[PDB]
Amino acid sequence: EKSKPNVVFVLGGPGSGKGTQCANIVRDFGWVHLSAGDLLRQEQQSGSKDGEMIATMIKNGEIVPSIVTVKLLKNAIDANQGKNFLVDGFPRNEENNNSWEENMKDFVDTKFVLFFDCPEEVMTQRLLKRGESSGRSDDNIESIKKRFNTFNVQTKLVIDHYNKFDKVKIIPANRDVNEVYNDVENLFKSMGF
Ligand SMILES: Nc1ncnc2c1ncn2[C@@H]1O[C@H](COP(=O)(O)OP(=O)(O)OP(=O)(O)OP(=O)(O)OP(=O)(O)OC[C@H]2O[C@@H](n3ccc(=O)[nH]c3=O)[C@H](O)[C@@H]2O)[C@@H](O)[C@H]1O
Ligand SMILES: [Mg+2]
Repeated sequence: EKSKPNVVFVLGGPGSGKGTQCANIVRDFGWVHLSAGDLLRQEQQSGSKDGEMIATMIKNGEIVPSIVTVKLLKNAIDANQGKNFLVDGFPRNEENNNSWEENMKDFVDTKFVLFFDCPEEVMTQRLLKRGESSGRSDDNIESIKKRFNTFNVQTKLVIDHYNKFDKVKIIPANRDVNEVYNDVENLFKSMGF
C-alpha cells in the first residue's frame, strides 16, 4: 500500500557538521531531521525518570541504552508517516544498532550511513569556537575529548560493519560548508532522492 520510509544514518564525530548538513538536506529535499542527541535532551528537559540518567551519560560522553533512544526515534518516525528520515548521531553503539535492526526492520528501510570524515583537530576548533559564543556547555575540552574516545572506541566499529555491506558513503567534512554540501546534495540526487 504505502511505502516504508527511507532512513539514512548520519554519523561522524563531535562537530563534524552533521546537524549543519542535515539542515541543508531538510531545506532542499524535505526530509525529516531527527538529531538523537537533541531528542534525548528534550526527553531530559521534560520529566521522564530517564532524564538525569540521560543528563549524566551525556555529560561524560557515554551512549544512552537503546531502550530509551530507539523509543524516541520510533515515536517521531511514527508521527511522520509519509516522510523519509535523517537520523543524526545514531547508531553510536553496536548495541544501539542491534536494537535498531531488531525493532525497526519491519517499519523502515535503512539505506546507507552518511559519514562525515573530519580531523579531530578541526572538530575541536569548531566546537571551542561555538562555545566561545556560549552555544552549549558540552563545548569544553573535557567533554570534547571524552566524546572523541567514545567515537573512536565504539562508533568506528559500527561504521565498518556497515562498510562490510558497502553501506557507508564517506564525505570529507574538512572543507567549507558549501563545499561539503555540494557533495551531499549531489549524492542525494544520485541516490534518486
Ligand atoms: N564545514 C564546516 N566548516 C566550519 N564550521 C562548520 C562546518 N560545519 C559545521 N560547522 C560548525 O561546526 C560547529 C559544529 O557543527 P554541528 O553541525 O553542530 O556539528 P555536529 O556534528 O552535529 O556536532 P555536535 O555538536 O552535535 O556534537 P555531537 O555529535 O557530539 O553531539 P550530539 O548532540 O549528537 O550528542 C551528544 C551526546 O548525546 C548522547 N547521545 C546522542 C545520540 C544517541 O543515539 N545516543 C546518545 O547517548 C551522547 O552522550 C553524545 O555524546 C558549529 O558551530 C557549526 O557552525
Ligand atoms: Mg548535532
